[PDB]
Amino acid sequence: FVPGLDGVVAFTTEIAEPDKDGGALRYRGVDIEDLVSQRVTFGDVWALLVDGNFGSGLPPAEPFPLPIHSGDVRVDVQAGLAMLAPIWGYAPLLDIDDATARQQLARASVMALSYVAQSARGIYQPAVPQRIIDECSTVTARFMTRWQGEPDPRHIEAIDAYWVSAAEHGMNASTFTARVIASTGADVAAALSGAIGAMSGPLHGGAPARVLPMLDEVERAGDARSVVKGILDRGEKLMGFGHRVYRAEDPRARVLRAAAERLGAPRYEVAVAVEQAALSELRERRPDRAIETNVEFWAAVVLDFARVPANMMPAMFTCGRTAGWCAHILEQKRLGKLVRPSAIYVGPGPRSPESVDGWERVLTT
Amino acid sequence: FVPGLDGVVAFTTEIAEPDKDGGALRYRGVDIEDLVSQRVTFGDVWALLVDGNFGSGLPPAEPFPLPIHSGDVRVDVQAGLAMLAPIWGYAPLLDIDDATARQQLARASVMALSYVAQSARGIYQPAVPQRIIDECSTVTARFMTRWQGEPDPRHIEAIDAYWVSAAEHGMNASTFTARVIASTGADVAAALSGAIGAMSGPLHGGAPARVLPMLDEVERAGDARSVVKGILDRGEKLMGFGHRVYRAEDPRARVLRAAAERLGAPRYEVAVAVEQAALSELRERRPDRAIETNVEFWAAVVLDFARVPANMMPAMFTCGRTAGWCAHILEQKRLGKLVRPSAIYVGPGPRSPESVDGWERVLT
Repeated sequence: FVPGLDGVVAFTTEIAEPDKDGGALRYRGVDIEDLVSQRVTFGDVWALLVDGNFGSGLPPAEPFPLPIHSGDVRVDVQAGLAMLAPIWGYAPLLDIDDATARQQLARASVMALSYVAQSARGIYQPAVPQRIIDECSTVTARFMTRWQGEPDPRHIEAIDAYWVSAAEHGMNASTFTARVIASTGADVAAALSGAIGAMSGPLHGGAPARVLPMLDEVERAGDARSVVKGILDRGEKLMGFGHRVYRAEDPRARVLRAAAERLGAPRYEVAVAVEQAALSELRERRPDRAIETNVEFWAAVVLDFARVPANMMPAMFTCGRTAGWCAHILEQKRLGKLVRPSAIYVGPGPRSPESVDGWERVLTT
Repeated sequence: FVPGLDGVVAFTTEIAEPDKDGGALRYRGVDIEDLVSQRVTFGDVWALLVDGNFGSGLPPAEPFPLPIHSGDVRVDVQAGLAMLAPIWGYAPLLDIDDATARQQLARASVMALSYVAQSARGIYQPAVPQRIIDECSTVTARFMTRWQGEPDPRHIEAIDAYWVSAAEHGMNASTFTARVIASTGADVAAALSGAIGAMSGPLHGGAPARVLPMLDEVERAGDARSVVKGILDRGEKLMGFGHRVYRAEDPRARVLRAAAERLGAPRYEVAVAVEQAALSELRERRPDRAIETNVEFWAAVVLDFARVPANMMPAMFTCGRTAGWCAHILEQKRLGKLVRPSAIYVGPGPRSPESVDGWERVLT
C-alpha cells in the first residue's frame, strides 16, 4: 500500500462535486460559476451546502466580544469556537437531533466569522458598535463592517466571491478532520475547532499563496517574464502555479480572476501578466508537466484587494470553508459511523527495558 | 462499500504494538507489563514512545496559570493548548526540524498536564505554589501536587501505573486526528488541540468505565453476584465488561488490577468480587460469546483510588494519551505525507440556481 490514504474512498456524499475530470465544481448540483456570477451571498450558499436548498440563510452573529487574544487570528477562532460549547450548551452530536445540530452549526459558523473580524481588527481599536453592523444586508457585509468599520462596498463584493468560491471542496484535510471528530459524536464546536487546526497547515492546499512579493516586483519592474525567469533561474519556487488540480483551469481560479476584473482590482493587470508569464515559462521548461494556475494565486489577489493582510489569509479561507465543514458535519451526523482506520506495527520485536538505549538514566520507584 | 475506512490501513508505525492476537502490548518493543511492574514513570515512557529510547524524559512544566475557565476541563485544555503556539513562537511543522518539533511537543505536552491539574483544582481554590511542586521528583508527582496540594504517594503510584497503561494504543479517532492535522504541516499545538476535540466524543472509546454506582451497591448490598444479575435483569448493561479486545485478558487490565491490589485500594476487594461475578454471569448467559474485563473497569478503580472524581476521569485518560499523540505527531512529521482520502459524489446532477427550492427567497 501507499501511506496517506491517497485516493482511498472514505465516504459517499451528496453535498458537492469537485468534478475535476469535467473541469467544474458544483454545490448541491449548482455550479459555483452561476452562484458567483449571479451574486448569491455567502450566507445563502452556506444554507445551500448545509440544507440542500436556499431555505434558511446564515443568521447574523449575536453580540459576543471575542475572549481570546493570542496574536494569531486562526488561533483566536480555533480556541474561541471550542469555548462556545459550555456557555451555549452544546451537547455531543450523539445526544441531539438534526435540527438542533443544524442550529448549533449555523450559530457557531457565523460566530467564527465574528471572531475573525474582531481578531483582525485587534485589541488596540475600540469595537465597532452593533448598531452600525446591524445596518448591513448580509452576513458578509456585517463581517466586513465589524472588522474595518466602513468597508469599501466592492471589497465586500470581493470577499463574497472568495468565500463562495472557497466554501467547499470535497474531502480535504480540514473537512476530513471535521468529519472524523463528528464521527466520535463530539459536539459541533469541537469538530469545527479541530477543523480549523487542520486548515492552519501550510500543506493543506487552498491556502492563499505568497504571491504579493512577486506582484510588487512586476509593478516596479514592468517586465513580467523577466521577473518570472529571475525566480526560476535562482532556483526559487514559483508561487501560485504547479500541477493541475482540475482537468485544465480550476473553475474557482476562473471566477476569482473574473471577480478581480469585475471589481476593478488595481493589481488585476500585473496579476494577469504574471499568470501568463508564469504559465508560459513553467510549461516551456517542462513540456511533459501539466501546469495550471493554483486557485491560491487569485485568492491572494482578491483577498489583498479587500485589504486582507498576509497573516490573515488563512483565517479568511477558514471563514469561507465553514460552510462545507458544517455541511459535512451534518451529513456525518446522519451517517452515524465512527471513522476507524488502522495501522500495523512494522519494526523490531520484543526486547527488555534494560536493552533500550539510555535505560541507565531511568530511575525506578 | 463500507463508509468510514473501517479496516483500511492508513499507516505503518514503529511506535507501539497492540499485539491483540498475542495478548501483549509493547511500546517500542518493550512490554507494558515490564514498564508498569518496574514502576517506570510516565515522563520516561513519554520519551520512550516519542523518541524510541530513554534518557530525555519529559521535563517539568514551566509556571503558567491556565487562561481558560470555560466550565469544561476538556474545553479548557483544547483551547489552552492551541493558544500556546503564538506566545511560545511555535512555527508550522513544515518549517522546523525534528528535534525542534520534539522539544515543542514535550513543552506543550507537559503543559497539557499542568492545565488539567489546574482546571480540575478549579478557580475557587488558590493555586499550589510552584515551590511546593518543585520538591517533586517526577512529572506525575508534580501533576498530583499541582492539583491536590499534598497528594498521597500511593495515589501518585496509582496514576503512574494508569498513565503508562493508557499512553498509547494504536490508531483511534484522536490519534488519527493528531496525525491528520500534523500531515498538513500545522504546528504541534494545533494538532494536539484538535486531537482533544476528537478524544471528547462519547464514541471515541477508551474512557474509564462508569462503574462507581455498581461498585457502591455491592459495597452496601454485600453480594456481587446478586447485583450483577439485577442490573442485567433490569435491562441495563454491565459496565466495564464486554467482547474481548486482546485474545484473552487485556494486559493493561491485568497491570491495573495488580496496582490496585499492591497499593491497597479500599475498593479492591469489592471490585475483584464484581469482576468475577460479572464475568461468570455474562459468560453463563451467552456461552458462545467471548467476554473479558475492559481495562476501563480497572482504570476507573485506580483513578477513583487516586481521588479522581468521575467527571475528571476522561481528562486523566487524555493526560496519559498525550504520550501516544506526541509520538504519532512526530512520526507523521517524519513521514511527510499529507493525508488525503476521497469521497464519491452521489448527489444532485447539474442544475440551475433558480431550479432550487427557495430561490425566490434569495435576494440579489
